[PDB]
Amino acid sequence: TWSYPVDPYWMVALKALLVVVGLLTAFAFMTLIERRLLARFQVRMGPNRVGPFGLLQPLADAIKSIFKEDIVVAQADRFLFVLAPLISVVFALLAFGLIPFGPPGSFFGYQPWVINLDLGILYLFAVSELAVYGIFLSGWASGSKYSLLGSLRSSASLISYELGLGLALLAPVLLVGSLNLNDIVNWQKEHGWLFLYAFPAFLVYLIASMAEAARTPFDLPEAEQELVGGYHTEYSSIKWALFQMAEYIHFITASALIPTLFLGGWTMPVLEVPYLWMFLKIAFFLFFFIWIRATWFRLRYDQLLRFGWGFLFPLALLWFLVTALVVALDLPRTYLLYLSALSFLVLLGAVLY
Amino acid sequence: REGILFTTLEKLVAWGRSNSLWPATFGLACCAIEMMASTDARNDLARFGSEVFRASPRQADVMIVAGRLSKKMAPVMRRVWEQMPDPKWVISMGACASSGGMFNNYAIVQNVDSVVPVDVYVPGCPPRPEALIYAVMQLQKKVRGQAYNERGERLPPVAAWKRTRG
Amino acid sequence: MVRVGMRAAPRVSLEALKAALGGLKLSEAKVYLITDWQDKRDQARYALLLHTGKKDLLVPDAFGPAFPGGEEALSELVGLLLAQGARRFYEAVVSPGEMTALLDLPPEELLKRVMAIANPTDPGIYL
Amino acid sequence: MTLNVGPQHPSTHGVLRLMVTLSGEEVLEVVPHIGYLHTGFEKTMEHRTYLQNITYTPRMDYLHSFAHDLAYALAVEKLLGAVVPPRAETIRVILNELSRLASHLVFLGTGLLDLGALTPFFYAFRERETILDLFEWVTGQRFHHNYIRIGGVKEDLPEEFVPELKKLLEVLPHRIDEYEALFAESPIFYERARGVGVIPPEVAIDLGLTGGSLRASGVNYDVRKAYPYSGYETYTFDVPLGERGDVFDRMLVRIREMRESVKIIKQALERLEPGPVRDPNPQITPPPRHLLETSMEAVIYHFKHYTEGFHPPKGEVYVPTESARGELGYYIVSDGGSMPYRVKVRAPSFVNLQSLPYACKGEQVPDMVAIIASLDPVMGDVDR
Amino acid sequence: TLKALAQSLGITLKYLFSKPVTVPYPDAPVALKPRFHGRHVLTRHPNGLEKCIGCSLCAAACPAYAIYVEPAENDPENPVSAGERYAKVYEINMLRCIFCGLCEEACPTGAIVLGYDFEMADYEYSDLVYGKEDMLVDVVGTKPQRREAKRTGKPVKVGYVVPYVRPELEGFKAPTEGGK
Amino acid sequence: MRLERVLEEARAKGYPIEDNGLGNLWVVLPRERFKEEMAHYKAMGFNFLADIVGLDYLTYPDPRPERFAVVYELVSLPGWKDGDGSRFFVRVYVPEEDPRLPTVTDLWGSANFLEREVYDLFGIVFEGHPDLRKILTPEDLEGHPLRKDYPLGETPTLFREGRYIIPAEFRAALTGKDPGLTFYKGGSRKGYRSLW
Ligand code: SF4
Ligand code: SF4
Ligand code: SF4
Repeated sequence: TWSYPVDPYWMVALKALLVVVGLLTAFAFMTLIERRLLARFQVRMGPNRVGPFGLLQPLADAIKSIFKEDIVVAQADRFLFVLAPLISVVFALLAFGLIPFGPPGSFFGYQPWVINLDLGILYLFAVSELAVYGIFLSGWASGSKYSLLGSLRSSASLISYELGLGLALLAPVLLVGSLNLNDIVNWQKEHGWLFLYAFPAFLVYLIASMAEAARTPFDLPEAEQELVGGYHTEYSSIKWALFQMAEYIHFITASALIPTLFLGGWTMPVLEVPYLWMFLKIAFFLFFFIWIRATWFRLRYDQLLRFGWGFLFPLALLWFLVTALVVALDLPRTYLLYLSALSFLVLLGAVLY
Repeated sequence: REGILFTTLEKLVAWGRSNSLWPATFGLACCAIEMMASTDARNDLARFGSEVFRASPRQADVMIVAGRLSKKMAPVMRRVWEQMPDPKWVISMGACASSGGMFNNYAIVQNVDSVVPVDVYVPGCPPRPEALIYAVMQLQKKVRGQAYNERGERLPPVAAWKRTRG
Repeated sequence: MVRVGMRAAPRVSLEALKAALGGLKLSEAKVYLITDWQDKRDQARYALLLHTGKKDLLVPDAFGPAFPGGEEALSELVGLLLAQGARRFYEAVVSPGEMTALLDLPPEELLKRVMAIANPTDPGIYL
Repeated sequence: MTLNVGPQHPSTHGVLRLMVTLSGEEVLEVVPHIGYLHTGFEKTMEHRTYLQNITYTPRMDYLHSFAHDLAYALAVEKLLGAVVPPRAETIRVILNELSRLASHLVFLGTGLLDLGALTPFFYAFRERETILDLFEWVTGQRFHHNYIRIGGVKEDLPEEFVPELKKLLEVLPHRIDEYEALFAESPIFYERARGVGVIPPEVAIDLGLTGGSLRASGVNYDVRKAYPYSGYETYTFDVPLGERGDVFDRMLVRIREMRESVKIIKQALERLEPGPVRDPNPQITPPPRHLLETSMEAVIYHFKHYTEGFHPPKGEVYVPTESARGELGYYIVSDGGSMPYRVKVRAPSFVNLQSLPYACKGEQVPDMVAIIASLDPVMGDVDR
Repeated sequence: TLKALAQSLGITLKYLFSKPVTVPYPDAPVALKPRFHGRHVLTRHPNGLEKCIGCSLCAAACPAYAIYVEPAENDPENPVSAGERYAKVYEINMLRCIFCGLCEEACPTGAIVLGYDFEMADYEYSDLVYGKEDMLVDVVGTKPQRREAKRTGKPVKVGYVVPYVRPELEGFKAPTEGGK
Repeated sequence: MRLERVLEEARAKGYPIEDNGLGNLWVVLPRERFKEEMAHYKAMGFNFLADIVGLDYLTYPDPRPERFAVVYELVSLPGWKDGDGSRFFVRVYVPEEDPRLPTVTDLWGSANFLEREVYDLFGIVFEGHPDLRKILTPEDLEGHPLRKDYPLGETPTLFREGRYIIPAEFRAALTGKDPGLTFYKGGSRKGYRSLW
C-alpha cells in the first residue's frame, strides 16, 4: 500500500460486509448457472421451473436448509462437529477483498478493494492452508473413519497442490518487486499481462487450483462412488450447506485470482473499466472450469499425487530458478517473453501427434 | 421449528420445501432404472428443484423406494430412513413397493408402508417417468396442504410426523 | 407351543400375557402380529405369536382397535415387547377365514406358515 | 481395514454388500455378500401358468430382458415340439439385439459415471430413449414387455416401426463411432483402466467367468456361433475380442459389439419378407380373436387356454443362449401339468461374480468401483 | 493420448450449442404410442350396451391376481351387456396390477382394454383399487386428476397426446395428434 | 469328440444314459463314484463348470430314487486351446436323510457359489466346501425354500369391501398331481406333445 489510501474503519467494515453477502449471492446464483450450463453441455435443459430462470429455486433451497433438523450426531465430538463448518467457511470467505476491482476511488469515491496489504500472496497461501485444515478436521469430528479417510485423501492431495501453489506464485514477484496486488496489477498495466512472461507458472497455478476441489482430481473425494470424501456425510441442515458454500467460494476466488494475478487484473489495455473486465474474466474461467467439471474424469488421487508431486512442483521450481537467473542478471525483459512463447509452442506441439 | 406457528411463514417454508424437494433414491430393481430415466435428456426431474442428488441420507427430505424391497433389505432401508433429517417424506415407486405385486411370496415385503411411513404411492410396472413426476407434484401440493383423498380429508404435510418412532 | 388369552378379550389377553411372559429375555425372540387387511388399521384385529427359538407363545386375535380397549392393549403389548428388548417385529397377513383355523393348526405348521408370511414391520405403527 | 461398503452405499450400483479387507490404497480381498434382491422366481414360477410366466421372465435381467424371454420361449418350444415362423424368428432376433444395445448403453453409462465423468451418460441414454420409443411403438411397454409367446410373438408390427428403426440404424453408426472416439483414445481412462482388472483366462475358466468379460482376455467363445439357435447361423457375424482383459479392453470390445449388432439389425431387416407370426397349433396358441363369436371349439379353447393353459410332456429340458451378460439358460422340469414342476435359471451375472475378489485383487480403492462397473453386474440377475 | 481431452471438450461444446432435445411435461403433452398400456377401460357396444359379459377370464389370466369380477344376470327391461351375464363388480388393484394386458387378451367381448392415462399416482393404498365406474370409456381422467378438477373447478387436462386411439378402444376419447 | 468317449466310458461301467429326442444328455453317477468320476471328467478336458442345480422330486407324479437330485453341467470351451465343444450333465441323487455331496470347488472355482446356493435352497450339504454360508435367503430365514415341503408364502390380494382373493384357491391351472376340476384329466391335460 505504497501509493493507495485507506478508507475509514467503518467504511472498511461496510465494504467487508458487502463483499461477504455478495459472495453469498454469487455462489448461490453461480450454482444456478453451473446447473444450467452442465444441462446445456448434456443436451438436456435446466430448471425452467420455480424461476422463471430458476432464480427462486436457491431461495426455496435455503428455506429448506433452515428448519431441516440440524442434527448433532451422537458419538461425534459435540464441540468440534459444530465448530469445523465455521472455520472452513470463514477462511474461504476472507482473502477476496485483496482483489482490486478498479483504480483507487473507483468504488464511488473510496476503494475498489477492502485491504491492500503489502504482503498479499503470503496471505493467500496462509488462508489456503486453512481450507485443508477445516476439511480434515471435519473429517475427524464426523466420528466416522469412512469420512475420515476421504478427508485424509483430500488433505493429502490439497496439501500437495497447495505447496505447488507457492513455487507457482514465486515467478511474478521477481518481475514486479512488490507483494501488493495493486502493484502487480500496475506492473501488468505497464509491461502487460504477466502471464505472457510466466506461462509455465500460469499453467501450474491453474492445475494446482484444480486440485482445490475445482475438479479432475475428483478424488477430492466426494462421498459419491468412492471411499467417501471427508467433511460431509454427517451434517444435515445448515452445516452441510456451509461446507459446500465454502468450497464454491474457494472455487470462484481461485477463478478470480487467476486473472487477477497472472492475466490482466482488471486493468485492460483498452477501455480501462474498473469492475466489468475482472468480472468477465472471472466468468470466463468459471465457464472453462465447468467445461472441465463436465468433460474430464477422475485421477484416483494416486495418479493425482504422483502427477502433482513429480511434475507440477518440479516444473514450477525450475521456472522460478530460470526467472531468478534472468532478474539477477537483468539482461532484457524480452528474453522472458521469448522463453514463455517457446515453452508454450513446445508444450503444445507434443499434443497433435 | 418444523415450519409452523405463523400463517405466512409456514406457507413460505412449505413452498420452499415443496420446490426444494431433495430426492434420495433407494434403488432396488428395474423401478430404479425407470427412475434413472426420469433424469435423462428427454424428461428430467431436474427442473422442479431435484437437479442435485446427494447419495448421503443426511442430506435429503424425500426417500424414493424404487423397486422390490426384499425382506433382507428391509432393516437396511429402515435404518437409511431413520438416518435422515427429520422433515422427511417417503415415495413408494412401483407395484413391488406399493403392494406385493406379481411376486406374492416369502421373499418380498407386501407393503413398504410396513417398514417406512409412506407418503405417496405410485402404481405401474414400471411406473412411467411422467407418472413419477405426477407423484412428486402430488407430494409437492401435499406438503403445500393442497392434497385430499377420496374421502374428502386433507392430508398432513409430512407422514412420519405421525408415528411413535421409539 | 403355549396358547394364552382368548379371542375378543383384549384386556384379559393382555393381562394373561403380562403374567405368562415373566422375566423372559426377548433379545433373540421374534414377535409376529397376525392381522388381515394390510391398509386399514383402524378396524384391524391382531393376534400374536412369540417365537423365542426355544418355545413359542400364541395369543388369539384379541387386540387392535377392532375391540374396545384393543388398540391401547396392542400399544401396551408392543411397548412391553420393545421394553423387554424385542427388536424383530413382523406383521403377518392372513385371510379372515384363516385367522380362526390358523390358531387351531399344529404348532410346527402354524409357526412355519407365520414365519413364511411375516413382513418386517416398524413396531411404532402399533404404538 | 475390514471396511464395510454397505448395500446401496456409497454409490455401489447394483445393491451389494462388500467386506473389503484392505490396508492402505490397495484392495487385499473383497468378501461379497448378496441376497438383497432375492425375489424367488424359481419358486413363484412353479405356481404360474406357462403363459403367465412370460410376465416373469423380463423382470430378472431387466436391462436385457428379451434374452430371458427368448431362452424361456425356446426351452418350452423344444419341450412341447413347436414350430416358429421365419418372420417371427427374424423379429425375435431384432428385438434381442435391440435390447442388447440398450443394455450395453446402460452398462457403459453406469461405468463411466461410477468412475470418470458424468457427461457421456446422457448420449447413451438418448439413444436408449430412441430404442425405448421403438419398444413402446411395438409392444406398448418400455421394458418388461409381454410380447414373446410360446408359439412366437403376441401380434404383428405396426407400419411406423420400420421407418423409425431405419432412422435409428442410420444415426447409430456415427453415434457409436463418437463413443469410440471419446473413449478408445483414453486420456485418463487409459492410465486408469489399462492396468487394472487382471483377467487370466485360466482363472476365468476355473471360476467360470463366461459373461462377455472373458473375450476381453482373449477367449473366442460366443454362443451365437458355437451353438446357433435363433438363425444367427445365417448371419454375417464379426465377434470382437480383447488382447488382455482389462476395463479398457472390456469396454472397447463391447463398443465393437454394438456396431456389429447394428450391422446384424441392418442385415435382418434386409432379409425380411411378410408372412405368419406364430405356431397355429391351438393347444399352444389361443384361437384367433375374430372367430370367438362363431366356433364352439374356438370358445372352448379360448376359455380353457386362458384359464388352465396347456400341459407339456413329462420331461426335463434346457437351451443355452448368449445375452449381453453371457451364457443364459433355463433348466425346466415339467410334470405334464399346466404349471411347470420346477424352473431353475442359470444366472450369468451370478457365476461371473465368483471372479470379483480375484479381479479386484490388489487393485486400487477408487478402481474397486470402476472394476465392478466394468464387470457389468446386474443384481436382479445375481440375487434373482 | 493428449488429443482426446481436446476432442472431448470440443464435442461437448458442439452438443452445448445443440439446444433442443427435451420434452417439458406437464407443460408439453407426452407423445405416447398407440399400443401403450394405460388405465383400463370397459368398452360399450354401439347400442350403448356394455361389452363385458362378466366372464372372469381377465381375472383367471391375471398373474398378479388383481382382478375381482362378481357377475350377475342381465335385466331384460334395462340390459347392461349383450348376453345373460354382465359385470356386477369389476375391481382391479392397480397396486397389485402389473400391467400385462392378459386380462384384455382373455377378454372375449373386448370389454377390458388398456387405455392411455398414466397420471394415476395417489396417496392411499385403498384409493388405488379402481372400480368399474372409474374405468368406463365415458370417464375422462384419472382418480386424482378428477378429484383435483372437482376440488379445483378447473377441468381435467391429460398430459398425453397420441396419433390415434386403437379400434378396440371404440368410444375412448383422447387428444389425437392435432385432430382437435 | 470327447462326448463319445464319455458315453462309451459310462455305458461300460453300468452308468445309465438318459436321452430325450431334443438333444440333451445326462450321465447319472452313483454317490460313491460321483467325486472321482467327475474328477476324471475334469481331467478329460472339461474346462468350464456351468451349473449346479438342485431338484426336489417330492411332488413329482412319478416316483424317483431319492427326494433330492443335484445336476452338474460340465463344458469344454470351443475357442480355447483345443476346443471340441462337448457339454453334458451329471445327475446325482441324494437321500432325504443324507443331504451330503462332495464339492467340486477344488476342481472348478465356479462350484463355490453354486453349491452354496444349493445348500441355501435345499438342505443339501456339500462336503469339502471352503465356505458353506447361506447366500440368498435372509440371514434369519429358517429352513430351505426350494424343497417342496417349504411353503411359497402367499399374501391375499385386497379390494374394496371385504372382497379378497386367495391365489392358491383362485388358480385355474393344474399341476401334474392336481386331478383337475372334472372327474379326471386325460389326453392333452395329462401331457401333450406335437409331432413337429
Ligand atoms: S413393479 Fe415392476 S418395474 Fe418395479 S421393481 Fe417390480 S418388477 Fe420391476
Ligand atoms: S394387466 Fe393387470 S389386471 Fe390384467 S392380467 Fe395383468 S396384472 Fe392382471
Ligand atoms: S374377459 Fe372381458 S368380457 Fe370377460 S369379464 Fe373380463 S372384461 Fe368382461
